[PDB]
Amino acid sequence: HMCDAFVGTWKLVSSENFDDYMKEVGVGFATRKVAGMAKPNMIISVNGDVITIKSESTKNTEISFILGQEFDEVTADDRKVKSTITLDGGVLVHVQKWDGKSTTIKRKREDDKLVVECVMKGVTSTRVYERA
Ligand SMILES: O=C(O)[C@H]1CCCN1C(=O)Nc1sc2c(c1-c1nc(C3CC3)no1)CCCC2
Repeated sequence: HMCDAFVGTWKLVSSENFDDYMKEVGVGFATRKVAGMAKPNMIISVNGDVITIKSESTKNTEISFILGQEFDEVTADDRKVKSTITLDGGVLVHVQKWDGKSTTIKRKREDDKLVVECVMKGVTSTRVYERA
């Protein structure tokens, strides 16, 4: 019953500061513009200890992982990162490390929304998803 409140299909309904977050991460102009237009669906499922998070839009990406166990991830902007995802007080905390840099993506349930907060140095972006 780990992560039950996260499981399902979620659709993006609002975004703030995502371009600036992508700039900070180092995403190039064309990818920022196309990514910024996307209205992804996020599909979260659990089977045993394995959590799967898919992002589907007009790129489709998927990660599967066990909490606390590092994995290699190729991100939507083609960074090759080492990722670890943990549950901290009900919040899924995803840390990505690459080339001496680090970014953290937090996913939390708030009312009927799933809120995704992305942070790189001083820059925070907030993305809000609702059930599909
Ligand atoms: O899951 C979320 O809400 C947030 C969590 C952080 C990533 N993220 C996205 O939505 N990333 C998305 S969605 C999408 C693209 C990217 C994309 N991210 C980045 C770098 C910032 C990582 N570069 O492209 C490009 C093409 C198709 C649609």
